[PDB]
Amino acid sequence: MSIEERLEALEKEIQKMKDIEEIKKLKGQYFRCLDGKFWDELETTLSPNIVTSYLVFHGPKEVTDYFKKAMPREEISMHMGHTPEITIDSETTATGRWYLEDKLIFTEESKYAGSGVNGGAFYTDKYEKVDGKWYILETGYLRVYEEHFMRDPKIKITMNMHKT
Amino acid sequence: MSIEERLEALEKEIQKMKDIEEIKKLKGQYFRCLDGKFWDELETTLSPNIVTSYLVFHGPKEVTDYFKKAMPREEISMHMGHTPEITIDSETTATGRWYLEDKLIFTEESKYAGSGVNGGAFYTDKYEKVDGKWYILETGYLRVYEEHFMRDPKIKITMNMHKT
Amino acid sequence: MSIEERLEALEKEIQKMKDIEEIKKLKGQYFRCLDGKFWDELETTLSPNIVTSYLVFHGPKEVTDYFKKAMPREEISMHMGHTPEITIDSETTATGRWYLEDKLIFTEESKYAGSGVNGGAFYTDKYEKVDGKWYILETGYLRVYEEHFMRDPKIKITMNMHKT
Ligand SMILES: [Co+2]
Ligand code: NA
Repeated sequence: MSIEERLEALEKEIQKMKDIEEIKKLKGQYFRCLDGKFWDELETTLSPNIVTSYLVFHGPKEVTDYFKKAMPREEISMHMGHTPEITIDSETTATGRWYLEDKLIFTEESKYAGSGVNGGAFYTDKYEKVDGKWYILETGYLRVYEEHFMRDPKIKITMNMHKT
Repeated sequence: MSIEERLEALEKEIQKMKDIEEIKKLKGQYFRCLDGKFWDELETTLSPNIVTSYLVFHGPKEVTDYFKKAMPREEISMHMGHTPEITIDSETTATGRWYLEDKLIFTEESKYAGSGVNGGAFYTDKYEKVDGKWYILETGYLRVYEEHFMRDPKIKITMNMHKT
Repeated sequence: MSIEERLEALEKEIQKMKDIEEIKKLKGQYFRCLDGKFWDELETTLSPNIVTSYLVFHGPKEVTDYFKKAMPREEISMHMGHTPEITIDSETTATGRWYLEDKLIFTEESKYAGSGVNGGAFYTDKYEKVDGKWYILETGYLRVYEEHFMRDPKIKITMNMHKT
């Protein structure tokens, strides 16, 4: 192989590994902003082209506006992603598998106060690169399991970033 | 350093980082297929040379056949890997540390219906590259802890991919 | 762009991706040694320049000596890191976000026997590279939540690496 061919071949491989890293970083930011309810920053993770259902939502603002109502202050959520499988499909598209464990806790001001939900899911994300930045375009999952229960009322929540 | 030496040095580094990525991806696939009970695909994660104990099992089919019996429909499992430490030992061999949290739930058709098991473990995997693809060759762990208990019978399992 | 400029540009990118990988590996080692109470090896994760508060501790030994007393044999801990966001700030400095789930169990010899603590946190680490190796320089977190409770006394801990 030529000098220029080998540099070209290396340059495309480094770009692919940068894309993989940026997508993993994007997903980390997504989960942090979702659970932190940092809605302004979470909006920046979502493709401008995002359309979601689920009555559909068009664009990052409508989607993030929905999350703001579906995930109020009174719900502590943890969406914990494990062992990704990222595939770069083209220079502007990618697919990513993430193994989720999810926990929901409903605090005393919730209509569902005392409730807990635990689950797991195999998520498949689609990403796209718009104007040189990777975004989440769509998401879907296969539910592994989900459980609903009333939390032991003797559990003391001593810290909560969403409280007053 | 020469032009060709620098290209050679870069080419081996990119290969190493591709191998690391492929091994992390392999492990993600492994856990997904194990917990999903997708046994045909899980078999593809295991080296053709795999021998396991545990009375030994030889080859991917015997090993995956054992998992099929040891992890029936009635057991929801989550094997959740965290913070890997991957070391590429040679061009065809690698070692990987994974911090596991494991959960087992026994559903109502199990002989052990109502039982839960939680634990943690420091796993060390060995991988090998056979005919240009990375596989899991062997695994072992140090148990951090394990706990056994009867689940609160008021917990409603509302979703379960293994059910009818 | 020149041949030498393109090799130089590739060489700095590969170094950055090696640094990212080394830092993720460092963090894995950190959590494993912390939860394993492998204090000699955990000391090696900490920058020689580390100063901590928390009355301050100076250096890896003082810091690791504190952990040895604050995390006795009788406390099973799991510090489970998820979905990192690593940024290399310069050739010798970096920042890393890690989403933590933490669990603490107090075994029967603890003064707090039967107690459990669960939580989550958004950690931000600072790392530095001293004499060609990455270390943890400082850490801080935003607590997502924390809960305290008495464990169901019918839970049997069947395995525990910290026991006799
Ligand atoms: Co986890
Ligand atoms: Na968990």
